[PDB]
Amino acid sequence: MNINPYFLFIDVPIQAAISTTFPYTGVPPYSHGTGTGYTIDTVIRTHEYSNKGKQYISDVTGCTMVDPTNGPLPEDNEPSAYAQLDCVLEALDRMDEEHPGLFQAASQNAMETLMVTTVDKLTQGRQTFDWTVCRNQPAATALNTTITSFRLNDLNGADKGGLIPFCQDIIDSLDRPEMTFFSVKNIKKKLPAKNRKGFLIKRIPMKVKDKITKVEYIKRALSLNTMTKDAERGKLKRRAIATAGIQIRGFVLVVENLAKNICENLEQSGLPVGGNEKKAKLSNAVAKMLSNCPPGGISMTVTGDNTKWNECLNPRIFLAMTERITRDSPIWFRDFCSIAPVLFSNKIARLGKGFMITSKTKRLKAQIPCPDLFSIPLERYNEETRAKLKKLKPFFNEEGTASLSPGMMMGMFNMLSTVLGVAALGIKNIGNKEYLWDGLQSSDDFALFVNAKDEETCMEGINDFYRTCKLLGINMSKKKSYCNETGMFEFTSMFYRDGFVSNFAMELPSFGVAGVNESADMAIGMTIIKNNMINNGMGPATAQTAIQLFIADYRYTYKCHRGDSKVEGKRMKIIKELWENTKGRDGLLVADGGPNIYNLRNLHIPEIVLKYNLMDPEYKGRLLHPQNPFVGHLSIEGIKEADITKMDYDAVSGTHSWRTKRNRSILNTDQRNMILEEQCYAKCCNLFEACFNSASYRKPVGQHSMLEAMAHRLRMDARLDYESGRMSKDDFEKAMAHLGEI
Amino acid sequence: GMTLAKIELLKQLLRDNEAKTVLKQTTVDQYNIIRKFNTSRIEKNPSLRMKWAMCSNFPLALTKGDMANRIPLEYKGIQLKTNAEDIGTKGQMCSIAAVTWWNTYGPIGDTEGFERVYESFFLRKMRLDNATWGRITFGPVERVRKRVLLNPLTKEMPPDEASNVIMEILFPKEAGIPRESTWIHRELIKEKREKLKGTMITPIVLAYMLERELVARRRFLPVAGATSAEFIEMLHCLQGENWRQIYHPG
Amino acid sequence: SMDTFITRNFQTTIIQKAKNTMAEFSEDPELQPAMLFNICVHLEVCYVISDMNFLDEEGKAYTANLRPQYEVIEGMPRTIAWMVQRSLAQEHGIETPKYLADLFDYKTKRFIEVGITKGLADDYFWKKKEKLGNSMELMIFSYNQDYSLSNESSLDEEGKGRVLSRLTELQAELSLKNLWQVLIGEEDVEKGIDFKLGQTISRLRDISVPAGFSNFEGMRSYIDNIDPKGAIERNLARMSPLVSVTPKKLTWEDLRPIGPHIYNHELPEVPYNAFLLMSDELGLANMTEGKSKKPKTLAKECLEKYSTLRDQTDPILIMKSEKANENFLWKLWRDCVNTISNEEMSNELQKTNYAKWATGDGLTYQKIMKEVAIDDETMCQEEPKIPNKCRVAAWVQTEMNLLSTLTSKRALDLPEIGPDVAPVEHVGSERRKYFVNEINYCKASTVMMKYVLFHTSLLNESNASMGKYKVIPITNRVVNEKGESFDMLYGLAVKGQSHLRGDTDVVTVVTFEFSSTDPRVDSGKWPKYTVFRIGSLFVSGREKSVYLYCRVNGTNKIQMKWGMEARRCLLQSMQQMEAIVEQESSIQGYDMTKACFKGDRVNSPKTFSIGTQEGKLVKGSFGKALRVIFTKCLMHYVFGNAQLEGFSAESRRLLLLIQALKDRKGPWVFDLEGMYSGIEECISNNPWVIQSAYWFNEWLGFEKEGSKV
RNA sequence: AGUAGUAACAAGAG
RNA sequence: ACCUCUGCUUCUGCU
Repeated sequence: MNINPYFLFIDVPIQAAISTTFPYTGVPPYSHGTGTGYTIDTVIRTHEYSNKGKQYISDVTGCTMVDPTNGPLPEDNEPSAYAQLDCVLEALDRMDEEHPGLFQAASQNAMETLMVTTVDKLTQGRQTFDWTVCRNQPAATALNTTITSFRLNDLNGADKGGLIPFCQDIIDSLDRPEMTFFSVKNIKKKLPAKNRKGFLIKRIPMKVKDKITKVEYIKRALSLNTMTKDAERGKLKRRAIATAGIQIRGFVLVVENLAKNICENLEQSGLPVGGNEKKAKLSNAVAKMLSNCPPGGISMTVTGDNTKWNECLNPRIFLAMTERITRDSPIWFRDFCSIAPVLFSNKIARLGKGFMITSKTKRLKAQIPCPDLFSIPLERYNEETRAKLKKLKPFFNEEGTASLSPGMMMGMFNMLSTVLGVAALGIKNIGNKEYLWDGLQSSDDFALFVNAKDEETCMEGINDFYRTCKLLGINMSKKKSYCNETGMFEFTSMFYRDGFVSNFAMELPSFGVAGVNESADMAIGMTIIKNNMINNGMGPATAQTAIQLFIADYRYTYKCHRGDSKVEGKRMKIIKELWENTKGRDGLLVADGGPNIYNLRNLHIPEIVLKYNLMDPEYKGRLLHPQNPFVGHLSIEGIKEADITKMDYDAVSGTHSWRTKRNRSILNTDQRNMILEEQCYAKCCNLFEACFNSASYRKPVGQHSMLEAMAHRLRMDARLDYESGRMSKDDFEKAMAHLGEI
Repeated sequence: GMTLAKIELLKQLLRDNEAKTVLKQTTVDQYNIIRKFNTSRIEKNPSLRMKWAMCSNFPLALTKGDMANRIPLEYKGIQLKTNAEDIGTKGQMCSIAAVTWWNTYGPIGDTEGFERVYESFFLRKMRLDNATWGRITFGPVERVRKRVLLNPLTKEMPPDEASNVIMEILFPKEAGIPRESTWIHRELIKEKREKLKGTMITPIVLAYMLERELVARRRFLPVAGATSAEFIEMLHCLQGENWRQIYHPG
Repeated sequence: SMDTFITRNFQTTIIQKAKNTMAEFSEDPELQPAMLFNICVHLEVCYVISDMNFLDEEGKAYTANLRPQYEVIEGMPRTIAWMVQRSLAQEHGIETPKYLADLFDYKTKRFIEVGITKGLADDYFWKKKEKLGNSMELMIFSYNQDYSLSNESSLDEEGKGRVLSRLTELQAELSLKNLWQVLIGEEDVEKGIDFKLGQTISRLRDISVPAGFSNFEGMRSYIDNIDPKGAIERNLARMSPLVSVTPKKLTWEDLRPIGPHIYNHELPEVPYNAFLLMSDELGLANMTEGKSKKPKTLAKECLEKYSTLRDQTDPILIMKSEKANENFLWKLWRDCVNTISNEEMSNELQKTNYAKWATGDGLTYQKIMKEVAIDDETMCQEEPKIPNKCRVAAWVQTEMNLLSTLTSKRALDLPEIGPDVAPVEHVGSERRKYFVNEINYCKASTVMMKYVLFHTSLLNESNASMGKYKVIPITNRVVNEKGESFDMLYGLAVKGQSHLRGDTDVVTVVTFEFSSTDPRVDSGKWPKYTVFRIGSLFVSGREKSVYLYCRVNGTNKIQMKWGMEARRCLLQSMQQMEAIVEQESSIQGYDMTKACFKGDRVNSPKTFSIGTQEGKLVKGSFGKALRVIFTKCLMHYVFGNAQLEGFSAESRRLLLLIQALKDRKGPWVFDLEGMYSGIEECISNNPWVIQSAYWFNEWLGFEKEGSKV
């Protein structure tokens, strides 16, 4: 007797057991080594889908430019970028007519948001390409290096506070004949030694004033860094992703904000809406698209997938979209929205680490960077790479980058591209044929609903949709798309079978220990269980079991097994003592070797609150010591919020609410000085917060100096301290004497 | 008063020309920028990193201060902390055992007003503790995905209005130009000022808790029957697609 | 030319503050000299009232100490001004004015608003009374010596004099230079947002236009003016018919078997590649009180019990992996046994020649500089190794069969939860007595815990002992049906050097595992292993040989991490089956857990199609189905990689198409061979993918036959 | 060797 | 070889 797990599908329909088709207890795929091979593929493919268009040379950058828009229509079913402007405009006009006032309202709101948006908004953009150092950096550090560097070139818009004047400086910086900036330089130093020679040649990193030409800067400002995407599920082979620089970030926020305002009011968009709100919106839409089916007709649904989605979408079309959408807006805002598409139309792709060459006999290896990619006969590259590099040449720049006018980078204009997708869905019909289409859109993913008299006419409508999308530069995957009679379909990994079904496996990795800290992770753990009970059909038995699994993972992860256990370890030694010393052991937290108190009915209550009145007074005094050294300086987001790949959690602040040490690899790199740079900023900010206690909670505002604010606050504090009898004349005189020098 | 200490520190800082130019060139707006300047890097795989980190000797960073110094270097052969300092906190790095030592033999702090600070969480527990449970039945349930209030509130406000109220409670001198809200919620403000008077808990923590009981969390959930927040907070136990659990809150 | 006047008559401090104030109201000093003047005058008058006056230590006004009589609120940034105003109001126990004051008198304890008017002071006085009521004292001045103060105004006569003198002095100087008309004559300009494009960005935009446009100005007007109606219909009329979605109605006969090459006997059968043994495992059992202990001590006590196996120094080589060194591997095994058996606490292994070989010491290539590498003709970019193509192996089916089977042992370490109160909780606890028990007793569960606990300790050793070779026992704690606990020793493992920076960095792990399985019975399964015959055991009545499976293996931080989280295999399987119990419970109006598992007075035990026996469907229990899914989820971890990810994702399309056929929903397809191409390229050397492809085809066959009936 | 799989690790930096 | 630092800290150039 041989077991076959697929036989389960004989008894249970596949949607009803779809969770068992997701292997999410398995390791997700990671990349090793360089991503240059994948990035070069993207460059080749992107140009392959557009090379029947117009080729020219940019007189700004000298790069090789390819323009497929208004190019020759395709005569095959290969991926096409040859979008026709008039067809895009007609699609948008239809959307405008279908949604009166929406375009101007979206523009209005996006504009007024921009007007109140401050520069610090750009600190939450995650990893960012830093043009000063030509490396990826945190958003905040990249923003800071740009502002300080701009000051060296008579650019001080950032001081005004708003995002607009900072963006003004960004585009004006492109006119500067030279850009001066700070960057670390590795300077060789010959130091007097003690051995025979009496000298040793070290390499010291120290900040230096550097400068580059106007053209060199423009290229950097137009550049995007690239790398391989890791931990992406459900794919055999790896792919490249890009990271934008700081110059374009501000402009992209506004365009996506604009697109978001539109998407929120489109019945077809599965974006930005998410979770249960998405489920509700989509099932309502399916009901209507099914109810409208002519009596005695046939309704079909295409489970859709778009191929080479980003590679075929064109910046020039997105420029046309902003222009059309912002029709009734003031010129300054129309110009503002045009910048991001323009910068993308002239984007340059950095090609990554390059390739590694080796000698198996000598057991040697070396990294050949992208500038020196052709500093070597192509015979010495392998077969696939050799062919790539040949096709790369016409777009290759000697500094080791590649021109890339057409295409988008993976997921940059998500909202705006969704609007384009919906624009296609909004056509509904062609030539008054006896069918109507409609559907759902979410970036590359779509679902097409088609009502007709018979199914052959449905397929004609699908063919017309397929052909219409070609005119917008949208390419439907014929390999991964399928179609069937309305009633069941898939969309963004949500499975519908006369109603959306649960897919418990999708969320399964989130049940694990999150890795924020002991306190947060307990709250997060129980909350995940609680939410999955509500949303993803996790019954009470599985939920209770999930509590058990988590505590097990929790105890082994944080080495905090029960005090009555005999497991050994550094922490466990003290946990056992705590067990012996404590009377109210049921009041001990799990992290302190205490018993798990959690069940279904109390998942939503913080652990410390559940156990508070069971605690030994001396224990709770230690655990909740307000000046404990483990918590440190908090932010209201550091107490409440955590990421998942954001959810908020309820936890009491205590000694378990600690923070991990800073990664110390930087100690050995040429980025040493950022430590001193950080610690300097920190001192100033810490003292500022001493003067202004609300700084941590509400953002300080002001174009005046930090010093001026602190000085005036301390002068007033002192003055009123003296008159209220909190300060003696001796103190007040010294206080005013000190402030006098300042 | 801490005023004179602050002034002496400020004068100290201005001896260092690096810190001086920072305080001069950095606008109050730009405090929000340099606050977030650091060598750290958003962890893309925290669950992995934590399991890895918990196997190292000194994965935690302490706040530099006297309380940190009360933790001994070692305890019965266990290295609780190291002399090497963290790049971020500039304080000593320590083991997870250090946390356990503190909770076992550390200084006993003051928890006066704790229950008033976390009053919101204790009211959850009280609603559960005083609740009675009816029967559980099995049968089909029609759930509708509605926006519902997840947590019961002290007094619901828009985020802006709530922020202003919290400024009047915790940071009146920095609250800026007065609002209509200050007048409307004057009794709420007065009451919270009294309740939060003695606490030594950090104001930012107090702000977070005030925010939980003023700012509503209204999210879409599949619900059937009562949609009041005292039910929604227990929703995971009240119903599924195929069952009902009668619940009378306290 | 007032800007010249302002510079000569007012101090620098005053002018700066006035300009800053205008900036806060977003207004240009250079385009509004009149406003700049009025703000300068107003600010100075505030300072004129203040400059001279002070307070002594008894709170009495005098004229010249560091405590002035007046606080000058005007002239400083809003946030500072409000800080000052509220600090004063709160400190002196008075209400905070809703508008921003110009002065505060420390002696009067009153806020003051200051006014400057060209007309009547009385008019301006009562225009302020409307708005401030009487929250502040008023001090209105004019240029021709007129003025209006509130009844309790703090202004002394001498100060009033300086203010009016200074104002008239200014009035004279202005009219003397014909600048008074500039102040009177209206000055007002509309404030638009300022965003303008320089040369470079304008040029970049010009070359960002579609073909058919000369410049951006052309595109903008075009988009603004023209009606594109009919454009889509026109382009579709001239677009080639070769551009089509090529729809094809799907039929059962269109669905051929996937990956036909897995049946090709010209290929090698897929070998065993997992990190540890599974169904072939053998744990040396040693009864205990049931509580935890040092892993070295456990292994030492198990090996003391089975001392004949422990002391075996003369084994029999049975099978040898191609590139393995059986002498080094055996020496390493002896080193492990001797190290764990000794009295020392340390489990560190000496970096011997045989341990250096087994753990891959010094095998990483040397990094040389690119200049040297470029000039070296012999250094090339390696061709990438591709996963081999394998055929079905019988052992994968065997593993699935045995792991799905019940045993007498339980290995799960599930901790406590608070006692039940709500009926829902009681229901959950009663359900678990069926679900968790069913899984806890099956073979797969015990194998899972072996992986989980081993990866747990291996991860720790890898970080804590990076530079040390270390022997790590492979263990479990097991409980029989009588409740007696046993420590299980499946073997010993050697951790090599583990300076794991990158998450994909590899630590070599050499495994030595016990087994009753003779590798010669199914040699195709064991090409990676070097197996010794080391002894015997009386399992029941007769002997079974005990082998030692030796293998150089490896893992990384990621694989170790997900290993520690493999317990979640419980949830994925349990959620699926509990859902069915809840659906069944809904129909009949009571908890159907017992009825599904064991059957009822009114209900037959729930059965599932579980597998085949010489061609025919075989039914199985609800519990069996649970164990099969659980095992399936465990195999996802054990054999998880990109091949499994791709296979599962792409084949899921065919699954949903097959469902459409079964539902008679008339599915259509656009490129079927393309869809198959996506699936079949994921079928290489992953044992579970290959076996799933086989199972897929078998299942597909039965669905085809069932479609007819 | 081995891990692994379109390119890496099998220590790196001073 | 010896000592020091590092275990997600990014490498275009300085080289």
